Amino acid sequence: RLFPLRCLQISSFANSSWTRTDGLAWLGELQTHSWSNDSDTVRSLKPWSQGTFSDQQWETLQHIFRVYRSSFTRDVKEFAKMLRLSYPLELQVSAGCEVHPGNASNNFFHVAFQGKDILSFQGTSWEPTQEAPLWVNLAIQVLNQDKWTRETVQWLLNGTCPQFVSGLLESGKSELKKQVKPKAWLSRGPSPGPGRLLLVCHVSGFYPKPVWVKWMRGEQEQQGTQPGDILPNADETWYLRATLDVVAGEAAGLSCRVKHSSLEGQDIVLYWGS
Amino acid sequence: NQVEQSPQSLIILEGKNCTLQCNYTVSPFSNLRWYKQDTGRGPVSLTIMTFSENTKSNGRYTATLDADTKQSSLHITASQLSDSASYICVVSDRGSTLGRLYFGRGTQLTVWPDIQNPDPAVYQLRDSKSVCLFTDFDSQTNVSQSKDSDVYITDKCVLDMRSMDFKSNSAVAWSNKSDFACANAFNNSIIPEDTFFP
Amino acid sequence: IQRTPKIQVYSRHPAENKSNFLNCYVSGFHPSDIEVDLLKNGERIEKVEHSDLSFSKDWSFYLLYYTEFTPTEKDEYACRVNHVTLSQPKIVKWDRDM
Amino acid sequence: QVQLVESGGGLVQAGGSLRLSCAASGSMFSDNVMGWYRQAPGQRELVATIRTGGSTNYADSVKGRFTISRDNAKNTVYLQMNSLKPEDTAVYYCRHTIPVPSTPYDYWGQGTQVTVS
Amino acid sequence: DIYQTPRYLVIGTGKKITLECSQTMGHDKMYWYQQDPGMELHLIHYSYGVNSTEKGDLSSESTVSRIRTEHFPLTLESARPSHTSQYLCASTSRRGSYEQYFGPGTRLTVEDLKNVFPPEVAVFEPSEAEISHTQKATLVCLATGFYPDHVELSWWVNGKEVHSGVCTDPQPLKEQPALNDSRYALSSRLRVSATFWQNPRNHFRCQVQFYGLSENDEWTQDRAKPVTQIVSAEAWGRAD
Ligand SMILES: CCCCCCCCCCCCCCCCCCCCCCCCCC(=O)N[C@@H](CO[C@H]1O[C@H](CO)[C@H](O)[C@H](O)[C@H]1O)[C@H](O)[C@H](O)CCCCCCCCCCCCCC
Ligand SMILES: *[C@@H]1O[C@H](CO)[C@@H](O[C@@H]2O[C@H](CO)[C@@H](O)[C@H](O)[C@H]2NC(C)=O)[C@H](O)[C@H]1NC(C)=O
Repeated sequence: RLFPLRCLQISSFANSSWTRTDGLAWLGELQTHSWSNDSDTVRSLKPWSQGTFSDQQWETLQHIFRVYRSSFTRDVKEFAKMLRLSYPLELQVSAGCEVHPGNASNNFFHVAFQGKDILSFQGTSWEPTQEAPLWVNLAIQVLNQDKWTRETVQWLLNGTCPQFVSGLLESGKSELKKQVKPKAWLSRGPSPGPGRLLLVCHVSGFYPKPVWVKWMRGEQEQQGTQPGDILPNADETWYLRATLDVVAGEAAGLSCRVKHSSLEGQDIVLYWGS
Repeated sequence: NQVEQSPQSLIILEGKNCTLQCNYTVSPFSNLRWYKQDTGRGPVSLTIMTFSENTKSNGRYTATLDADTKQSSLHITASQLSDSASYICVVSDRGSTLGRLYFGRGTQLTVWPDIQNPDPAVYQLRDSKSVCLFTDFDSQTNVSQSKDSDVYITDKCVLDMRSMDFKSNSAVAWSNKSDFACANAFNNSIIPEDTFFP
Repeated sequence: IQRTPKIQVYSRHPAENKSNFLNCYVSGFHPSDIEVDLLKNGERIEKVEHSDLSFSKDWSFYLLYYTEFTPTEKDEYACRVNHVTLSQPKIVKWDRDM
Repeated sequence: QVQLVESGGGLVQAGGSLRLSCAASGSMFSDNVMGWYRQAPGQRELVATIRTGGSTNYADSVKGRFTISRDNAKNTVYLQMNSLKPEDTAVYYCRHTIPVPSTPYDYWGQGTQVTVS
Repeated sequence: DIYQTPRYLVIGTGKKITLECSQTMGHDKMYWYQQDPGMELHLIHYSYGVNSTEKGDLSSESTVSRIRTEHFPLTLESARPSHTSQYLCASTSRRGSYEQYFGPGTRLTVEDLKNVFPPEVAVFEPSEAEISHTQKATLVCLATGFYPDHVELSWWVNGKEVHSGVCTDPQPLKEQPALNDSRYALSSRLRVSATFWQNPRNHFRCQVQFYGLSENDEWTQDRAKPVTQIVSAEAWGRAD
């Protein structure tokens, strides 16, 4: 029932001459905004993606990032010269806040380098990873020496971040509370051993990500029931496949049980024969 | 340019107060710095104001700042003689150690002494084996230089005798040929008639 | 320090033969630029619609490519990608069953 | 879209004392800063940092002389002007903006006048 | 503090450049600037660290090296007259009050060595007409016939230097208004109370320090080597 805000940032620096920075934002499991290196504005996908903020409470933010986009790039360009970093460069930044019931919450700001995070933001000062290289330490000093930025960030994690979330939940509850009924079926998989076959349980086109699915013999949960990873789709409804290796003679009375919020106890009744 | 400074050149009297302005167009902005370069020496750091810090003072100097209009000024009071140098306006587009520095074209001022009792005169003195001098001039009175390369003429410069609170102008001119007459060595310069010369 | 990716291809509708679209999911690639092409049994599809790339809690990226079609009893589909971790572009053919 | 109410102006004599009003509403923005800027006819000078919630810093010319207060509900702000000086006459503007520069969120009130005799 | 040598220097075109700089505050970042007289400032190079050396907005043929944190000396391979300016090593602290700190600065001048001249000794006893009318006596020192203008004039009274009551001219003046090789000439005044000038026990020395040639530079001409020497002319107090 928790819906964290994940602001995602991707910035690649192949050579000194060329770079691109794009970013987006996830709430819980939904995308609201896209932002290219080509666009001077962040794109509100939903009509309610703007939340409660007026076109000025909104544009104000666009003024910051647009400057922040330009600002961030030179820094790292000169950063690398100070730090002698063999190009190319890949930097990722995960950030946001998550609210607790009532008027309490917590924030975060995790930056990563070449698929390995470097530093975070604790309280009112920059703090590196306990498993971070040293050069990061000298870099930690430099950034802490720009306070207005340090302040500018707390003003966002502390405070302004959560209010906007509240300005979205009231604007997006309808989409938020939406539920989608899955579409399930069965199919044969190639045999993983002699006689013993692989029984596949298919689930597709549902909404709220979290679901529990197990292959069962009426009511007996089958250990061999193995499933893969939940995977997306174009309209935000996901997909999943659960498998099981059993012998043909044991396929009598077997059934795949499907448990998800979209139905409440009217589970997908699929015994072996459909 | 991204930082225009005004005015270029200014001349004021000793003991007066005046102001120095600076206008910048740089985006972004982090801090503003007024510097003072001694003539022929390295400039010195004076005021280092972030954009919150509107005003700041170091001694008889007091600078101001209005970022909303992107405009800086610089107020000094009771101008001393030592204040005479060139002044600069420097902005850093970052707060940490990454900002590019945007210097203004640079202004320069001159604080002249206000002398209450002027007795202009021209003397000639021994050259210990040839040059006449003019001193104690109304600082507002002006000078020109030589018509012909044989004749040499300097410009004004003042002096301070702190032991007895005396501050007086001075000027020198000479040539080598025997035709060097002190009476006419300054004709290119307009001088007052109350000047007495032996 | 370099993770190579993991490809998974699947369809949205269990199709007989019945307009349906298809999805190719890739994740866990440590850098971020990759050349990707969905191939209709030997040939690419220009008209294609993709989404916005992201990464996971381990900062390992992931992305999804989709396209509408009409599947056959005869043709086969696959997902091809050139990455730094691969000298040869690996392909994953779609199973019309599972 | 914001609300502009400035109230509490007037004429006084030397050594007087006054109190000023300011509030905002509509498309507001959680943590923010309000306060005033006086403009001696010539030039707006900071006088009062509000830093909604956050500790604050006055001007040295009014160090301890003047003191502010926060509505803490109606998001309104009150300033207590005490021991006024004659030279302290100027145009006093209320400002509500956030502690990040150059944003379009920098809103300015209609303006209030203060005169000390 | 922050040190860079030497204040003045002169060399021949096409030769290699000695430019030094030192720093005793342990700062990691250092600078170099180029200022032509009467004009603004120009950045040319910088080093964010010990092993960094980078180029500035001005593309130039300089050789910014930094292997040590203290020494940040600039080098230049081949000399050329368009390089004549002033150059200012600079430094900043790794934390707070980024008071960009500057070095003293170095003056640079670079066609032929037969154009160099040491200046004239020159002191001038005052005038009685001034002593009578003003109750004070003015002295003046003069240095002429020299090239280049790398000069440090200093008055000296009774063994000690003095700065109270002096007025050296700000900048020199060419001996020829047209020539580019023109020698220069400057004036320096000094005025004291009469009663002092009378007292014979007072010694007066106008000293001039000339930053001339090196010790190895080949000199062959009719003249003596105009080396870096001190051209001082003195005087004695006189009650007429
Ligand atoms: C979490 C906030 C919540 C916001 C919610 C908005 C939702 C809307 C949809 C969002 C979808 C798009 C999401 C895109 C990803 C968003 C990332 C958010 C990061 C924002 C933090 C920085 C805010 C802008 C601050 C900035 O531009 N700093 C600038 C400007 O600063 C200058 O100008 C300022 C005034 O203009 C100040 O005066 C300052 O003193 C002066 O130096 C400052 O110069 C910074 O140093 C520049 C970089 C900052 C990033 C630091 C990252 C450190 C890690 C990198 C290390 C790499 C080492 C290897 C190379
Ligand atoms: C990302 O966007 C920026 C600006 O939007 C691009 O950089 C500038 O593009 C303009 C186009 O007229 C050039 O004049 C500038 O010289 C560019 N800046 C620099 C520093 O070169 C940038 O190219 C974009 N990135 C990509 C990958 O397209």
